[PDB]
Amino acid sequence: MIPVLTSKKASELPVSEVASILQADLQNGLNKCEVSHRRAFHGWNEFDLWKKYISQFKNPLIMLLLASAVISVLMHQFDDAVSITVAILIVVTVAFVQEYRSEKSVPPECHCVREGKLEHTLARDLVPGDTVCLSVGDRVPADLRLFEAVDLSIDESSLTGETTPCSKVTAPQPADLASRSNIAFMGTLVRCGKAKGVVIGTGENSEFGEVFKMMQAEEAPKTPLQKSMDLLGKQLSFYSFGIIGIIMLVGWLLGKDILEMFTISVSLAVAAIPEGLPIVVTVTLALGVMRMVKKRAIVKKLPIVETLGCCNVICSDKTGTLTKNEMTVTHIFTSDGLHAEVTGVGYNQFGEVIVDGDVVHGFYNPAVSRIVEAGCVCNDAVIRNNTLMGKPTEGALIALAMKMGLDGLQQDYIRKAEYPFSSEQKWMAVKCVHRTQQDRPEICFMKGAYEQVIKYCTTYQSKGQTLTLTQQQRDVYQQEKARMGSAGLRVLALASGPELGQLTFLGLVGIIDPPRTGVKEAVTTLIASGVSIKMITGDSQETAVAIASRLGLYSKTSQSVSGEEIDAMDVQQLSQIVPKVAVFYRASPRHKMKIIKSLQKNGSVVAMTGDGVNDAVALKAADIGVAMGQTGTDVCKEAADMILVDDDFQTIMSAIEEGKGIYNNIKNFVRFQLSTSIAALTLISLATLMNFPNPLNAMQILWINIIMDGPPAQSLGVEPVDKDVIRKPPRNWKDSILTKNLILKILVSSIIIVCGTLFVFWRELRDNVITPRDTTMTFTCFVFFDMFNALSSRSQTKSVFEIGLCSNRMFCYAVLGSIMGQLLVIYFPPLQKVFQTESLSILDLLFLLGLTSSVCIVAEIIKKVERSREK
Ligand code: BEF
Ligand SMILES: [Mg+2]
Repeated sequence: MIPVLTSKKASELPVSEVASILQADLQNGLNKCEVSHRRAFHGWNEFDLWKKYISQFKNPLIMLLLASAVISVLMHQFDDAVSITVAILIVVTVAFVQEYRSEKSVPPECHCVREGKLEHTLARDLVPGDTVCLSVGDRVPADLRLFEAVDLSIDESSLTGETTPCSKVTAPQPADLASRSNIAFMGTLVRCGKAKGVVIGTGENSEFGEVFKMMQAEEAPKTPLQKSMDLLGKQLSFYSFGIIGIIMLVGWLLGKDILEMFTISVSLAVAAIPEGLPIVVTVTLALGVMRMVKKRAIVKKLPIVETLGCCNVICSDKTGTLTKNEMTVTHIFTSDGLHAEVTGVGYNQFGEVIVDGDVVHGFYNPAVSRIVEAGCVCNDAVIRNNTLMGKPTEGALIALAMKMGLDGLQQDYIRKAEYPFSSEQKWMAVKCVHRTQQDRPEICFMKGAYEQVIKYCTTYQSKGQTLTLTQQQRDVYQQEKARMGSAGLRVLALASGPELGQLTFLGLVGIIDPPRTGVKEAVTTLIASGVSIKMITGDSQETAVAIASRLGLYSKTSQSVSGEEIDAMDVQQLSQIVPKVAVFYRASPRHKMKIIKSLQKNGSVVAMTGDGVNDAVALKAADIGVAMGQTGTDVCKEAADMILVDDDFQTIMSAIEEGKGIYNNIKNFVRFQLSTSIAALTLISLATLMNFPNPLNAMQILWINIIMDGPPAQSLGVEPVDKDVIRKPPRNWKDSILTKNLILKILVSSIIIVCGTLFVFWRELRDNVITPRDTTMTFTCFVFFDMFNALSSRSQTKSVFEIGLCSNRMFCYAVLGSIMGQLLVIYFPPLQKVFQTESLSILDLLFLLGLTSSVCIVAEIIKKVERSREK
């Protein structure tokens, strides 16, 4: 049996040994029967509801409602039983919708050596021991041990975050993911020419497979909003059970009938549970998701919308999220001395070259145009549809030529002698003849490292004429090279001439992987907002520090910690060091997970914005998983909870503001609904205690909570948010929703509603027996109390006149609909039969409005008193 070798094991053993265990053929390939057998055993080269709905019934509130329903059906109360059943079904469905995570969001074509080469093959068809070829712009299909690689470099930015392509060698290594120069791992593009290797791993055994297993092992933390709502539900369950028990035992001591106490406990348990709260919360979160979808962000779970409003730390993958991952020629330094700055980011025509504050196009400036032409002519990389097929620096030079408008200069020259780029050579030289005139002499264009180019150059150009090189000019060029190096740029020396050793030094170009457009401004805004932004990447110290300094995360006195130090550091000292530092470099996926888990240990709500495979574990471990919509890999977008469609960081600020507004609205309607529930519970308890018959039954309580107080609460959940709410710093997730002031307001509203409703109920009670007039008076009084409480519950600080009655059109429509429904209940004969109510005179309605305005008046009085006291 032919086992799969671990990448480290394959790198350690020589080529012959690897082929011996893998039982491979270096030249001929694999027999069809052997491929079929290994595919049958190992499998293809790929990797990857009812119980969720049932689990909602485990909630204690749902259990209490089921107990109420079964007690109701034991007696002959069919209406209460069916109403409570419908309420339970609706609550369970909306809870399942809230907890449901959406998963709605060609195989790599690899030419392996199957039978005499030239086999088109597919990514899936590979089996261990297969020999697969590689070329430029070809993604690596599976982890292959490179047994033949001539001038090979591979871009592992997605896999490991290393910007520079990794040079690949065939000889076994004496001994890290990057240190294994022999192996070429799955999912990494090949920049350089050619390679061939034996497929050591297929499926779960690839590096993608190891990171996927790490991701699956991890469990995503629960959102702060979900924790707060679970705590609130536990508090409500304890309160309801305690109140029901105390009332039951007290009344039994008083001597009330057992059947009467059961038929009253049904109403008590229905009232004490706010049924509309989960529905309203789910609807609010769904509207937030829709708004984010409008704002170029796809949220995969409803509670995630509020989560970015509570985040304290935002982490970031440097390569591909903060930086475009596309090299750009930022700076040009002419040999004469002219300084030019180049805008634009990536491989595209957008942007322009600015010289001394003046935009230069075409051949306006002969020196910079000549430098651009020299860079563009001696290139192999070609850009199609803003995608690069070739070296990154050559693509950057092509993009610069595109910006200058000289992209049609590669066609004017045809190569005669080409000198390939080599690791020891460090310079590329090409001779061309101008197409229009063959009589023109041979002209050689060369580029590469400054040292070699200036060694092969003996003259330099200035003001349209050639001058002999001197020591002073070489010193100036060296100083400019040092200045560019200190700024994080990569320096290439461009030169042209008639033959090697007689070139005219043209200038220098500074190439850097630049931050994405608008990332700097968004980072500054987020830092000013109170969020501490950290950078976690697997790249080198120099590149990470340069990018961090450009974005502003890094200062002279700031500190940076490698991944190896993190591994060596103990849990405690890691917990003290991680908050201090802001840049982490050479961080493996396990190290990124360690960093985020140590941040979460201190209590911070961590959000990471990565795009690579190495960020999948970190994204799942993070409280918010943000991924780039376009550049993000399949695994990273699988581990994310929100994806930025346009790869814009302003979407992060929009999400933060939306989360803050959603939480504020949630607080408002939670206050309203708990006030209503406590008022109903207290009214029923007081009526039962003093021998009054129960004023409200299960059907009426459910009607009030859902039909009448539903639309007003789903209008309070969409109330426009004040600027001061979203301008506040991120809150502490340990804080509860029910503040002391909120509880005070809820108790005041409950007391007033109880007093008014009990007064009406007792006044209309003729001979301690409920008459339909009493039923309709109590029902309408409670509904009007609820409408006025909803009106006064729009904001905790701003008075309604300050806000405006007609500011929220949805609220006005919901209130009008509720009033029309109540009028139908008290006037429509079928509804009168259903609810055992009666028609009411206009004077009674006026009296009810006057009595029910007291809760609003007291609420605004308390608001004014609080405002005066705050000053
Ligand atoms: F892509 Be990141 F730099 F890990
Ligand atoms: Mg990345």
